[PDB]
Amino acid sequence: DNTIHGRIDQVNQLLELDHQKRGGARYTALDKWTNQLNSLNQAVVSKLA
Amino acid sequence: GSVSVALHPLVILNISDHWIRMRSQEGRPVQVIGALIGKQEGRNIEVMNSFELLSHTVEEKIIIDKEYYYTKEEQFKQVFKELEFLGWYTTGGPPDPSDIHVHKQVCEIIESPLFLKLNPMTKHTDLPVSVFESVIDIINGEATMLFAELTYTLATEEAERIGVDHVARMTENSTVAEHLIAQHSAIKMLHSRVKLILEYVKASEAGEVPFNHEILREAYALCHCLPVLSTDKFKTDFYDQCNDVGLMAYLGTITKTCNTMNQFVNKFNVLYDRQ
Amino acid sequence: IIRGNQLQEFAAMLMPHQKATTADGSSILDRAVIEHNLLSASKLYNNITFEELGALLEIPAAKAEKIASQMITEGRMNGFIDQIDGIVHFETREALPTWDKQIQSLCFQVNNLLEKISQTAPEWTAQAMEAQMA
Amino acid sequence: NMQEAQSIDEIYKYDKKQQQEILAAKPWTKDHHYFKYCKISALALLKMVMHARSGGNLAVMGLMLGKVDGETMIIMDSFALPVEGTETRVNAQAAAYEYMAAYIENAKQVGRLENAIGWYHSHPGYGCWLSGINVSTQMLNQQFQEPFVAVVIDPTRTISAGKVNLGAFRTYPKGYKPTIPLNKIEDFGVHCKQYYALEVSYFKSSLDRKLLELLWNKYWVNTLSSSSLLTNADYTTGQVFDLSEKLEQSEAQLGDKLAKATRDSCKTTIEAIHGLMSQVIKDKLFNQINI
Amino acid sequence: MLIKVKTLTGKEIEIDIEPTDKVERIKERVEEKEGIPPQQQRLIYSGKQMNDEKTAADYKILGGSVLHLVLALRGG
Amino acid sequence: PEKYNNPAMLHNIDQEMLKCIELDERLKAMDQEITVNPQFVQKS
Amino acid sequence: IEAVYTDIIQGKLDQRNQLLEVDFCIGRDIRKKDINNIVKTLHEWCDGCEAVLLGIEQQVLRANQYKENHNRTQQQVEAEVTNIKKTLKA
Repeated sequence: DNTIHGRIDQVNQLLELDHQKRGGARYTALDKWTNQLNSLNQAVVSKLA
Repeated sequence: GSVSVALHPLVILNISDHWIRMRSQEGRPVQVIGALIGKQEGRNIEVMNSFELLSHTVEEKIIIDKEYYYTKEEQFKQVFKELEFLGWYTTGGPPDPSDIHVHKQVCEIIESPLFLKLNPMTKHTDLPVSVFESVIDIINGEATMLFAELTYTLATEEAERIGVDHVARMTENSTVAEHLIAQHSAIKMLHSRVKLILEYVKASEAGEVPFNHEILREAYALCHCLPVLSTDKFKTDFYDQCNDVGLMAYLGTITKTCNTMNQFVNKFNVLYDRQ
Repeated sequence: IIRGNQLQEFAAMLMPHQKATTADGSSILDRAVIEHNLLSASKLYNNITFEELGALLEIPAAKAEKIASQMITEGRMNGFIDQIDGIVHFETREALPTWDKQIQSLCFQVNNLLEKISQTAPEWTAQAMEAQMA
Repeated sequence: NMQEAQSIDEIYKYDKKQQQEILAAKPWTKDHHYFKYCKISALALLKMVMHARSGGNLAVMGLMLGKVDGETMIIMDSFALPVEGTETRVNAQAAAYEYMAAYIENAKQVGRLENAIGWYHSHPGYGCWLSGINVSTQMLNQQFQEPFVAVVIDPTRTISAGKVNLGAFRTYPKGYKPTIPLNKIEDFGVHCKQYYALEVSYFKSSLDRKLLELLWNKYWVNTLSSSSLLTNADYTTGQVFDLSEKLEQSEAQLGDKLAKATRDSCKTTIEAIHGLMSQVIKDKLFNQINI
Repeated sequence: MLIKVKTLTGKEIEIDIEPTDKVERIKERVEEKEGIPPQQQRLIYSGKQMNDEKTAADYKILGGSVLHLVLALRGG
Repeated sequence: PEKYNNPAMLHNIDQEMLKCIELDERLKAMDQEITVNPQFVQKS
Repeated sequence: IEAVYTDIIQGKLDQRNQLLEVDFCIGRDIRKKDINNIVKTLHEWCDGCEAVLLGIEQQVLRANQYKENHNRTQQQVEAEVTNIKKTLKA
């Protein structure tokens, strides 16, 4: 129900919380550049020669 | 230091802008004359703002347009109510007879005006701004008003300091030089401080100065506090930062070589091969 | 880290109502002193085990963990608690800000030493400065 | 290296003939979005800021002097007005106009060759936007004085956050439209479709830079150790996010924007390389001594 | 016969007036020239406001003299 | 396999940069050569 | 912790890694023999600062000369294209 941010460990009956996920948003935005730039050169090379 | 003069970080920038405007307008730098306004609280004369004046020339002497002074006074008595005349400023090196000729006319306005100096051809590390007062000395015959140096401070208020910080942060010869010269000057004078400390330690060892047993202990602690944070975690974090910035630079060199490539393709698509 | 074997003087001069227990197995003064000790330990430590924490706060054992859990979720002290290893983390630094704070300390030390040496022997410092700037 | 007019001081020239030709040709009459760039002198910003703070929470404003070069408004001075105003509403009944033309006449003799290029207004703590009547003010200011721009300043936001809250705005003529959205109306006015903002940049003189570099630094752990390249992490994330849309619009155009996009990306990459260089020089200074 | 009018921005226009006219008269004629709003004009000469109701008897423009116009502004 | 934090990765990134830079320089030189041909300058 | 309470040192105790982390420590007594050591360390720091300054100067000079060379190359190609444009109109 998205009320507890964590996961359950069954082999050791643990409850691992989510005191994690530092400010890595940068990385995803960085990935965004790739997903554009590749396509960009794909358009540049496809002009002709 | 006789009377006490408090100086705000506003008149200096106005003088600099006036001189720059004059130099751009006429090419050859000449003398610029302004008027000081502020608050005279007892012996403490606080100079907040200054306004330029139009000064004419007759024969070989500069005369202040006194009617222009009255009109300007009536003008700023409405925007700055409790501000009175304090003196005049000038640009140049050592005082010259022209400055005395201007100040003798200025004295007819206010009994004891101030004298401000700002060297634009300065080649030294000192502050070009200086403060002087006219004093009638014991010179034989008609004793002239000699300009005696005064003790001036850098009193400022919150808005002035914050604006100065904003301007200092803001900023040709390539941006890398701009980013590098600020580091260079800071390291230069930090090294000068270090050299002074080492010189005192050497002098204390030589016995020229009396042997003080308090400074040497703090110096020893400082000596023991050079190798800061040589742990492996710091090294790992620093190398992570370096790699991240390197890949940033890669992604951004590639997008510019793409621009160059597109420009080349567009140029080539019309010369050797039509359509 | 004020302890319970030099606090009897304060307990002596306590009004009956201010001293009356809350019926939780401990006095209110024992509540206050334990909470203050736990907060004080939260500053000059980085991470501590329950076995060691069972000496600063006296305490049997797990009740210290209960008090630590009570301290959190009330906007008083920061830090998460492990239970598999029985180790509580107060707060950790992340290297680079520690480097900046060390720069803070070192350069302030340099500046203060310069001010002290200039105030000690003005003539020699003036001579050295005027010779260096030449 | 002060006698020569470098590329920095070359903007400090008032060519009467060029300005007359620009004002006679009037290239702005056809293109509505003709003006994009707004260059402002340092001292104008200084005088504006000190006038805004001197009045406290009461709104103050004034007329600015400058010229127009192609699509760029170059402003060289600011000026204060003798007005009475409250937090939100001002009048400028007669005193402003008795000290506006007189100031121009006085400045014609000192050496100020510039004329009216726009006005700046201080909005104390309620955003940088054109009010419902201010948009009409710029309407009738532009209808007859075409070289013109409205400057809006927030004193409280600047004094609290630490960044200059400056906005240069020009409005579209009545009839030029290109249901209201819920994201472009809180940072702008209800008439946001009737006006647009212009890119704002500042310039200074060579002697200004020289005096600034010798004014006062200290700044060892204030500038030389200040978590650089990290303090503006949110700024860099926002920039690298909106470059994605910029590049996608450029690619759609290809299927020019591309040069602007490349310049925008180059700015960020250069800034963060400068941050890396600062970190490297710090490491070489402090860490690697007394092995 | 060759009176001139100048704006605070730099515009310089030429008009012709009769000695016996009123200030309102020269107003209408200058809007017939261009089309300015009549109630948003401030007239200046020698740093003084020009009273509209006064028929021009002593406000001397004898050759080359230039009037100044100001556009009304409000920033509430 | 890798954590991407060792100086070897930085050296590899530097090596890739020194090849991209050479490629960009070659394209710029070729474009500059093209923009001088007398056959050009007249088609625009 | 009793030692820390007297403001002698500012440190953090670690129980997981068993590593005391000190930040500031007050200097103890110094004999008349360690002055050579502090002189040597200060001289080394001065030499490092001088080397850093020289490197900074060299790098900024290289950047300036590279920018100048690129600008001269652009000016030369512009002069060539203007010359050929002038020649073409015959």
